[PDB]
Order: sequence, then structure tokens, then C-alpha cells
Amino acid sequence: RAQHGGKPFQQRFRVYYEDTDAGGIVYYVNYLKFMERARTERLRALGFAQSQLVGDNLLFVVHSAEARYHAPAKLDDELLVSAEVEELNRASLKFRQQVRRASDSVLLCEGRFLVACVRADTLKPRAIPETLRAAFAGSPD
Amino acid sequence: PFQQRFRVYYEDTDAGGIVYYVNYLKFMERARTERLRALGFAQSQLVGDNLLFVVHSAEARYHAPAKLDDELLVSAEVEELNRASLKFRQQVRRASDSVLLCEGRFLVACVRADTLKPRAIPETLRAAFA
Amino acid sequence: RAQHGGKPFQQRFRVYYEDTDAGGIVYYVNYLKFMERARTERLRALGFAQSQLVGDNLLFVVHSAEARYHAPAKLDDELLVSAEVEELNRASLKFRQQVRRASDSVLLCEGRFLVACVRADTLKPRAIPETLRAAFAGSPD
Amino acid sequence: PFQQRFRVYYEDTDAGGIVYYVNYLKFMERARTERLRALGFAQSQLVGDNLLFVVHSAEARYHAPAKLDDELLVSAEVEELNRASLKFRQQVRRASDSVLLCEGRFLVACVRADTLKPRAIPETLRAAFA
Ligand SMILES: [Cl-]
Ligand SMILES: [Cl-]
Ligand SMILES: [Cl-]
Ligand SMILES: [Cl-]
Ligand SMILES: [Cl-]
Ligand SMILES: [Cl-]
Repeated sequence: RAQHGGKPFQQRFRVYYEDTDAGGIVYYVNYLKFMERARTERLRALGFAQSQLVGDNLLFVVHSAEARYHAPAKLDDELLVSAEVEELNRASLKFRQQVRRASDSVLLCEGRFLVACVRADTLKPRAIPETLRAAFAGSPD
Repeated sequence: PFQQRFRVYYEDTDAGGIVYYVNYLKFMERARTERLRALGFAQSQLVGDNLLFVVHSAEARYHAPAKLDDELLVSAEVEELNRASLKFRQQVRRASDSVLLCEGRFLVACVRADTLKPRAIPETLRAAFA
Repeated sequence: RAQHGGKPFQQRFRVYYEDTDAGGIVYYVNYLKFMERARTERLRALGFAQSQLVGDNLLFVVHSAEARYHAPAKLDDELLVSAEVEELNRASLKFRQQVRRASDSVLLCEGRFLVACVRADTLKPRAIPETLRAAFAGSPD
Repeated sequence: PFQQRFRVYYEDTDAGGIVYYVNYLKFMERARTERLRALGFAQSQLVGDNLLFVVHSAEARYHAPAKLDDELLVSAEVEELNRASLKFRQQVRRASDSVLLCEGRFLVACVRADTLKPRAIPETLRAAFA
């Protein structure tokens, strides 16, 4: 499917007022923004910053998004966000992501995303590049 | 059945020239609030009865794009009513031609507004759907 | 400068959870979004919907924004938002806007915006069109 | 002096391919929180002392655009400290070449966290700037 491990990639974020709602907790929709930011940072770390992606005519598009909410985060909490690849298809990828509170590791949100790889110009489906497929478990190319 | 109409503004759009995919969940949320209002459950009623609704799960499937200044029609069907929760089924369609843009499914929990603990949905509310 | 009156244009909006913060009130930044939506709706009503603007190669760009905050709005309040033109220059316009609570008319926010008119293609400064300048106090063209 | 560094993501961008102008105020807000943290005033300290900071006025002047994946440097200078309020002066610059993107000015009021009424800035806080 797609294998994960090692020093498992986590991106760290701070919760600001913009992220919160009237309840005094993170607005539930905003966890998907945090998860999106983490996928961008995982790509960067594997050698696929935004200039590299547009260089190779690659664009990633969300076709489906699912989130399950468990415990709340408050103003000024820090969040750790994973970006695992659960399955790797020819022209798409499924991400499995966890948002945890940094102080105590309690799971706040779990998300699953089906993400399509397309031509940046024309938005038509394309195969995930070789080097990218490789990166998703270890990248010296 | 019930549909709520919304306008797409600059704030909703992304570098692609289309609605940012996350934002469809906001539009669907607005429609649920408006469905509740129309069945007699505005915000003042909810805080009156010590009710708060919290999303426990959210799923969206994306089909076709919407652009700046499009109008959207958004449904808010209640597929199930459980003791302490409700499950919604929603569609976002472009107003001009009815093309399906997004579909969403949500499990929404009812909790005490004071203590945030799970509580039963009130009788009157359960009836308002039924 | 630029003259206002009549049945003074107001756009009506509802406050949803997305608009609120941890304080239980509208997040202050969001009033600028409401004011922007009102300017778009005022333009629409004067004959300048988005398809008309791109038709005439017009784009409006904010060069400055000032807001003063007075009283708070809560979840599920309705807002009335004005979009007055305070001054009309050759290639730009200054808007003066008020956000009021619908129930009791109390002033929540006042904003001022310097807005530039530019070519939609190339983003270069252009004159505000004749018909648009006219619309800002009465439009049979 | 103090600068906070931020990344521009898709969520920040608009149909123009640049940061949505409203979003610079969010970035400036984050920088004020981070300046306060570094001088010993995290959120837990503020709620500990019954303090809340509220924006009473906000001004932004826009100069040049930032794009997807740019890094931003954001300053958070305190120009004045009054009895019950503070006035900030902020600059947003592109990290790569230091070009000025936005400048902002904010009057921020100190209020009681319980009752929302105006209160004096604590001595310790006034000192931390001075
Ligand atoms: Cl996402
Ligand atoms: Cl790279
Ligand atoms: Cl699904
Ligand atoms: Cl605005
Ligand atoms: Cl029109
Ligand atoms: Cl100014």
C-alpha cells in the first residue's frame, strides 16, 4: 500500500485567535487547514517545495476529505500534525493525518484525504512521478 | 427540499480561480443553521435550552468547481436522528445550472452548553424533524 | 467630493460560527470581509456585477484599509453594512462604511478604504469609467 | 528588531495569485502574540492575571504583493504604552529580499477578562516594554 515509520514526520503549529470559534476552541473546519499545511511541509522536506512542483508541472487536488474530531484544542495550544501516505495509486495518493496537542499528545483530529496528481497547466490527470513515489518512503531519488 | 442560497466572494476563492475546497464545509454549516432556524431553532432557542451542537465527523466529496460570484444552493437533509446526535446529508449545487459541486456528510453531537457533556436531543427538536 | 443619501444602501448579513473567535464575538478582522462583500453588492446594484467588471477590464484593488471597532456582535446577529463613496478621484475612490447590528442599529465597526481602479489584464492604473462615476450618485448611465 | 517568520499557504491566497489583503492583518496579529510570548506574556500568563487584549483600531497600507510559498518577516514594535492601552507599529516584509509588503498600525485596549471592562496595563507588562 505505502509504508511509514522512522522518526515520523510531524509539523508543529500554534493556535491563534483566527483559528478559534465562539466555543473557545479551534473551529472544526480549521483542522483541515492545519492538515493541508502539513502535507505542504512534508512535500517540502522530501524535495518538493512549491517552485519544484510548478517546475515539474505538478499540482495536487483534493477529491475527498474526511475528519473525525476527538478532543478540543484551545487558544495558544501547539499542535503536532502528521502527513502519512496510506496508499499510493498511479495518479493519486491517500493521506492519513493526525492532529495532536503538543503538551500531552492527546489526539484532537484524524483526517483522511484522497489527493489527485494533475497537470498544473491543463488540470488533466497524470502519473505521480517516480522520484515522488520513492520519496514517500525514502528519497536519495 | 430545503435549499439555502449563497454568493461566492473573493474571500472564498483561491489561486486556482475557484472556491477553496475547505470553504464548502463553511457553506454547508451555514445551511444547517438556516434549516434549524426555519424549523424554529435559532441560536437564542438553543442557548435558552442549554443546547450546543458540535461536529464529531465531517466528510466531503468534491465533484466540479465554483468560481467568483457564482451563487450556490445548499441542502441540509437530516438522514438520522439518534438520542444524543443527528446525521446530515448535504449537497452544494451551482444555482445557475444545478451542477453538483460537493457532497457532504456530518455527524453532529448534542451537548450541554454549560459543561460540554453529551445530552439527549430535546423532544421538540426530534419532533421538528421526525 | 462624492454625494450620498436617498434610501441609503445597506447589505444584510448573518454572523455564523466561522466569523467568531474565542471571545464569543465576531473576530475583528472579519468585519473587513463583511465590508468588502458590501462594496461588491453595491457595485452589483449599480450595474457592475463581476461579469460586467471583467467585461470592461476593470479590477478594484485595496491600497489602504482602516477600521475602528466600537461594540461587539455575537453569534447569529444580523449585520447591516453600508458602502458609501466619500471621495471620487480619477483612478481611485475612498469608501466609508458602517457595520451596524440589525436588531438595534448600534454601530459595531467603521471602516475607510482607499480603492484603486486598474486594468484587469495588466494591473496598471486606469480612470474610473464615466458610467461608474455616475452610478455613485444615480445611474440611468 | 524582533521579527517573526511565517510561510504563505494556499489558504492565504486569492484569485489574483497573491495573499488576500485582509490576511496581512492576521499575520500581524500572530507577530504581536509572539512578541508578547518572548517578553514573558504567553496566553496562560494573561488569563492568569485576568487580562484580555482587544483591537480598538486597525490600519493597513499595502505596498507590494506576496505569493504562494513566500516567507514573511513581521515586526511588532510598541510605539506607545498608555494606561489602559498600547499602540503597535508593524511591517510585513518578504523574507527573501526584504521588500516592504504591508504596514500596519493598531491601538490595542487592555480589559478585564471576566467583565470586559477597561483596566490598567499591569506594571510588569509596562516594564517589559518601557
Ligand atoms: Cl486538507
Ligand atoms: Cl524543493
Ligand atoms: Cl468518503
Ligand atoms: Cl475590506
Ligand atoms: Cl452587472
Ligand atoms: Cl492610513
